[PDB]
Amino acid sequence: ERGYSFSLTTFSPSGKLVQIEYALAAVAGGAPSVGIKAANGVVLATEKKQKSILYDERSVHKVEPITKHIGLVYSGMGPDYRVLVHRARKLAQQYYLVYQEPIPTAQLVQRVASVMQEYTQSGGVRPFGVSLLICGWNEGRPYLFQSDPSGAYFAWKATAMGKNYVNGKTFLEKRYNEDLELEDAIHTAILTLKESFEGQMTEDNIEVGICNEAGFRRLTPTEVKDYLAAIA
Amino acid sequence: TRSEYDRGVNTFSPEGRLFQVEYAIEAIKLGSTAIGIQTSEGVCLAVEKRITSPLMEPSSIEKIVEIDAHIGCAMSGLIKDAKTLIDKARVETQNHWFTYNETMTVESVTQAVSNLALQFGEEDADPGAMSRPFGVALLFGGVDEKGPQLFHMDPSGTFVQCDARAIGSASEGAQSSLQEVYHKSMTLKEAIKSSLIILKQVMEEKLNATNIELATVQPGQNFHMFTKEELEEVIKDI
Amino acid sequence: SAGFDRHITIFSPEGRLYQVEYAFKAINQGGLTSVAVRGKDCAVIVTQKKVPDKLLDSSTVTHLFKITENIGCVMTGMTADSRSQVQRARYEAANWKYKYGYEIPVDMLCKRIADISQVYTQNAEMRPLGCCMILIGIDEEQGPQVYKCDPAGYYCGFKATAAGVKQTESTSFLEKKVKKKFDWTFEQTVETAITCLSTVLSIDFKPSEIEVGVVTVENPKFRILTEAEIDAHLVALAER
Amino acid sequence: IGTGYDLSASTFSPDGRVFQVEYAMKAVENSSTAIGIRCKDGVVFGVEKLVLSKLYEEGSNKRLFNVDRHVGMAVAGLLADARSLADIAREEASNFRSNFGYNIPLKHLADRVAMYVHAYTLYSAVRPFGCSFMLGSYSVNDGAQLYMIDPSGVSYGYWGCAIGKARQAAKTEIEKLQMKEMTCRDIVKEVAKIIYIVHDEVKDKAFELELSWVGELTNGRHEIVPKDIREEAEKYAKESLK
Amino acid sequence: PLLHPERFVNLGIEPPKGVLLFGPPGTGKTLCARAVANRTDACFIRVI
Amino acid sequence: FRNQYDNDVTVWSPQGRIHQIEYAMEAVKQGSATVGLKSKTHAVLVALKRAQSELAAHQKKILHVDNHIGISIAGLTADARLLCNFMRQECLDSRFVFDRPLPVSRLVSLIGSKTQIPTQRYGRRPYGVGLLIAGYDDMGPHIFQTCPSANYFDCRAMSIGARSQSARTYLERHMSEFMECNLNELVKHGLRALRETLPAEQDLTTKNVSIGIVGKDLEFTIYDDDDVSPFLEGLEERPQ
Amino acid sequence: SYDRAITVFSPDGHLFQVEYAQEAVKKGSTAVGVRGRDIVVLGVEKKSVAKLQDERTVRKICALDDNVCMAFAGLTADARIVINRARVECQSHRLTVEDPVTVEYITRYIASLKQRYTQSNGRRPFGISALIVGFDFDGTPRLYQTDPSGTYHAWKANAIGRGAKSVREFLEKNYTDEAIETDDLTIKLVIKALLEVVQSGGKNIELAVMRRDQSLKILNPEEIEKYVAEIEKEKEENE
Amino acid sequence: EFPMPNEEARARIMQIHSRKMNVSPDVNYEELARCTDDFNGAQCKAVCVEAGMIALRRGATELTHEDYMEGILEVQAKKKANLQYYA
Ligand SMILES: Nc1ncnc2c1ncn2[C@@H]1O[C@H](COP(=O)(O)OP(=O)(O)O)[C@@H](O)[C@H]1O
Repeated sequence: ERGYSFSLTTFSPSGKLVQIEYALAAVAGGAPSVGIKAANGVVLATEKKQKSILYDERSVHKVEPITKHIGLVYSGMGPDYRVLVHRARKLAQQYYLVYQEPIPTAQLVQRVASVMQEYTQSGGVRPFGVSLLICGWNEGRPYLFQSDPSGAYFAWKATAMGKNYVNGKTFLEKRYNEDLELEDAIHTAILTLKESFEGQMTEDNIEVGICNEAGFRRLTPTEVKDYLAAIA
Repeated sequence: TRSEYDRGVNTFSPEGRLFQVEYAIEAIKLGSTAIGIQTSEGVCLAVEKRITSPLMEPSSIEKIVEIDAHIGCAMSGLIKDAKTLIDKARVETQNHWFTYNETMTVESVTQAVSNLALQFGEEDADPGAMSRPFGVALLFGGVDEKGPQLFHMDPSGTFVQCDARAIGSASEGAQSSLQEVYHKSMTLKEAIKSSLIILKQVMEEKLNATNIELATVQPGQNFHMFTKEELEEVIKDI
Repeated sequence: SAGFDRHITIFSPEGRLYQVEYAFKAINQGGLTSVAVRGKDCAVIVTQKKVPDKLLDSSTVTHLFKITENIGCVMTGMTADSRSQVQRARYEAANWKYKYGYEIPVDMLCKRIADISQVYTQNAEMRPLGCCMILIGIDEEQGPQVYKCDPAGYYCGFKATAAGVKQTESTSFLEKKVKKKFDWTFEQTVETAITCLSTVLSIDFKPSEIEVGVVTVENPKFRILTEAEIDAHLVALAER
Repeated sequence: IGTGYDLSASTFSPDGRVFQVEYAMKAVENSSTAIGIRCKDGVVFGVEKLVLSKLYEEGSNKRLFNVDRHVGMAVAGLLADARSLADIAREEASNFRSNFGYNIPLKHLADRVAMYVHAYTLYSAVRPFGCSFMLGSYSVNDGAQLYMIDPSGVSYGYWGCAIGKARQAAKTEIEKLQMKEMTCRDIVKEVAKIIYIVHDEVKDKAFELELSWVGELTNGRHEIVPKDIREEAEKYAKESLK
Repeated sequence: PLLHPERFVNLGIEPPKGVLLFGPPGTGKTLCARAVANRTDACFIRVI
Repeated sequence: FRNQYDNDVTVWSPQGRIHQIEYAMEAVKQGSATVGLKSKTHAVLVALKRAQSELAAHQKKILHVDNHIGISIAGLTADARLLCNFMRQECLDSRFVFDRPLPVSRLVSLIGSKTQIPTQRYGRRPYGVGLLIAGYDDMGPHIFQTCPSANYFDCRAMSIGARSQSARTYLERHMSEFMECNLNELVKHGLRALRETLPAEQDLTTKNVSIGIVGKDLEFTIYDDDDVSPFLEGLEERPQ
Repeated sequence: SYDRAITVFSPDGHLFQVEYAQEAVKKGSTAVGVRGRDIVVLGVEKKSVAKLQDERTVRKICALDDNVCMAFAGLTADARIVINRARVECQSHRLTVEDPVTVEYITRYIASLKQRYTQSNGRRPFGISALIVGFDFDGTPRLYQTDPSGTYHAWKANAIGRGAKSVREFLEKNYTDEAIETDDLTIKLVIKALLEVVQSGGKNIELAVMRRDQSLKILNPEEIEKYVAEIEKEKEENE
Repeated sequence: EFPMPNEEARARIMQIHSRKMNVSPDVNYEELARCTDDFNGAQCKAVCVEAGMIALRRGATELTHEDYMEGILEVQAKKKANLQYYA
């Protein structure tokens, strides 16, 4: 089994590619992130905690928009997340140029899944050590997707990956209901961040973005502080 | 520990040897015995068929082929390797008959074929070519402006003018016998008789019409492969 | 468990990229140290200088450089990787100026060069340039910025950062200074950097052993603090 | 010993060091010794060349090349490596002249050649240039500079440095020489005695000394020491080496 | 040495003191040794 | 196996050697000996022809590339032949573009540049052929020996190949006449050199020797059994 | 060692990957072809479809051109690929020279294709042996065997796949000049050779006959029962 | 540090190992030394006592320079490869 956990183009005699599983293990060790799809919108959040407050939290953002209504969060490697954001922006804008219409999020997830599974096609190039959470609103429907280092993509009413993802998933399945409202969705997301935050979230310790009929927008620090106070 | 240098042709032994090329050389001994002899009246090429089954079509198994009407060939090694070599040789001879509109000398024939050979470790294989040394030893004979000429080609690309060379499984023994059986004034008929004598002494079975392919090239006629009746005539004496 | 530390493109169990950490440790191999401190409208970079002999030309052994006329740079690690990375950074900044018609912001320069290093560490055709970077500059509506880049392609802004053999202790000292919440004026920023270096090294260095660069709002040009002004600054620190 | 890490140049060490460039360091230190000194109005070069066999002609394996008209080329390491590095440096200088229309500064040429030699250090399908070379020039409007660039890729500025089996030895006896003031006339003597004392006679005997310099004494043009000054330097050596 | 001692006597060289006949099995080592024993006019010793 | 450092040219030994290059260097020690001498105005290449069997011709060791420049090979047939076609193409290109013969020093420099690429870059095997280069240019005859380590030397003489140390020490005994000798004298010196290489039981027969001579007015002409006959008639007898 | 490398000679001068690909044919299925005076026949053992396989798409015998046919033994995907390539090449040859492709040309093309697929790494050899049959312009019966090594050979009646040695010996012992006097005699020989290894008879055998440019029709499963009735009749006739 | 044997090192080494030999003064140890390039140490045993045994091969002659040059040429490489495909 060890001789097959070294390349991405050799099948293990029993199962499948082991490098993909190791990339997934890299993903599961990343920063926790939770996305929740409410009835009228979607919310995705993550923890930005890092030692050495010397670090400029505003310098980098874990939640970025792809277009006016598509946003994404990750869990795992940072630079790979940035590269995925770049490729996703290029693909979405190519779709916009070809069709002159805002890119449906399902097609965006499919294309980003294809581009990341492209890195899994041959040896010499490691698969992305990053899993994506895609939030989007279109045709009067909020969409939430997860993109995998393996190139697999699936939908999610509400999920959470990264560190302590099993406990967060249990919390979500013990909290989420199909008739959830946007503000209550944000409350549930911040609570999910909390139950394994380990160190008293501040306004800048976490980062949360929201998408709805009015497009996608990452919440400003003031609204984050207000929501944190409301939850307390 | 040789094992680290046999893997691949681009490795050098501590004794500076090309082990892949040496293995290709030894792979010639897997082929059937081929004997060519050079005489003033011409060159004759004798080979063993090694027929696997009586149902075989003897025309299919080719140990001697024609590159041009003035030149002849003999093979020992892989069938497909020699097929590419012979096709390239024929293409080259027509290339010369195009460029200079003349019959191109056998030494230049082996020159061009050896140019196709020894190209295994060459970066020009990017379109596609041998990543491995060619695995057939070639016996070239014919008549040119220097009279009858016979050249033996080494899968490494080396060639040498040989009065009488033997390649194949019994190259060592046949060469040893040719060493004392060869004379410079040997006539074509007695040379071919001696060649079949060596084959009889060397070949694993009896000599019949289906055990030997025979070829001759003389300044007078063009390349002639001995027919069934000619083979019977030349073998009934022996 | 182990044995996966041979190729940059191989994921170990638990999804740990050994060779990248190997490069991060290679950053330290230079044997030097460097720190960057930022004020309200200034950003001071100071680095140590070790000279085996007088036989070398001290004017060419500078460890801090200038990416563009207002963007300065300091870095450590392998010096060959250092000069290759500064060449690439200057190339990228010039290309940005050519294509977009205005000077590269520090954050975007760090982002692009970190993307380059990420592509280096993503494919197995490249040794991932084992030298860390610190970039400084001034930007309108945001003020001075100090950014750090590493061979992994991880980039982040810093109120204060450090690198070299004494990374952890320098960062701890930086945290100890920044938790006091003081304005850090330009001379104060420079003196904090010098004190950090001297204490983490415990050498109380002569002024000839440090190179300093500073960028301010009134002097957007990346000024390499000359011997006269570094002498003034650090001997004033001595008496102050 | 690092086994399993030094089969390629793109693999780091657990201590974080590429062992290929360190092995190139080792090869350079197992090579011949070459000294250079920059005078007040130019730079001079000196090569200790071992005549492995008297069958070799004099001037064989010439080691003090000249990359440009105003730029010399001293180098220690592998002669094939030396020639390849010299050729790429010459092409670089020619390209600089073709594109920019004036002489290449020594510092800029050193930066370009260091970048190129680094480009062979960090790949896996190639190997770092295991040879250390010298760059020397004299410009009337720029000055005089000297640079040593080893296979590690670091191009640092040295007033006058040495590379070879007597690196530290030549450092010890070139430190005692005062340098910055006298010109080539009073520096060639020191170079000659230094080269003739660093060489070991009991082991690795049979060496000859060749010299070259650039400066206004030949109008900023690099050339070998003239035969008259060459024999004068040899005479000062034999007098001073006693 | 056995049949011509005088040449190593007047060459002042000690005759060979020991020899190792190392080779793969079945090569003939035993048989060559026995043959040389017969032709050296000395009795062969077999020590299994 | 501690010799995992000799499987490709692109890895160094821990002691700083490329063992593959050294094996390529030793490879040409296998081929037959070949010694060259040069006069005031004439350079000779004399080689010991070898045959696979006495019933076949001897392997040519003196190759003509251009009227003024000639080469002698000792080592792999393939590499030497490829180098010969490369030499012929370059000499023709020089004659076509400059209308002047390729300088011996320049030819050997381009030979070194061509053969260094296999030594430096993964892929092509190092050119394991020892080449003896003898030509004529403005400053007279030259003898260049290109060792398969991609190195070359300007030599008064050189013997490369099997048991070439005997010829080397012969020439080491006999410098004092090489410079002032005429055609016949230098030819007989070279023949004595090969005879020193050749053991007792063998002698320099007509089929055994190959002689190539170049000079100021005499082109690089190679002699054979009938052509070497006048030159060996002046040859003395072996001092046995 | 020396086995896991397509283009590395063994110390005893063997390209072991090529021989392993050749041996991979012996794990296929028996396919015997005989050429007669005016006919060529192809006898192949048919895998008995369990309950659901559509026999229309389990094609073991396929015709490259209207003048050539072929049966294969080896991996079916490789056979399909080589079939597509070889019939494309037959059509392109007719484009270049306008005359029907001779059996020698198409067999040479197939051998050269297999060879160029077994001379470089990253390209696995075509592990299939194909029996090429057909008539030339002058209607001469020719049959060729192609070997995964990239070589071809002219066979009067050859068998490939599992049990090919037994069929080979059977043909050696039974191939006569008078055994090909009539089409029915050639058929009797080929069904006899088939039932040598596939003794069940009836089904599990497919036959194809090419006469002098009839654009061969595979013998349909109505006269295979008739032809095997004839075979059994002659079989109880001599015994 | 044990370096490569020097020419004098050789000369004296075959002198001491051959001190038991009846070597005539017609030899020249120094020229052997200068042809002992890369011949080191235990390679006495080869050149040295194998030269005694070559004098036996030569026909039990005096230990003259002929067998010493012969041993130098042979040493470990006494086997002749006689290899084809080399020009
Ligand atoms: N050179 C040889 N000449 C004759 N017979 C030999 C030779 N080599 C091996 N044999 C045969 O091999 C057989 C066994 O050899 P043996 O001496 O037992 O091998 P080993 O050297 O391993 O002891 C003997 O019967 C002998 O006939």
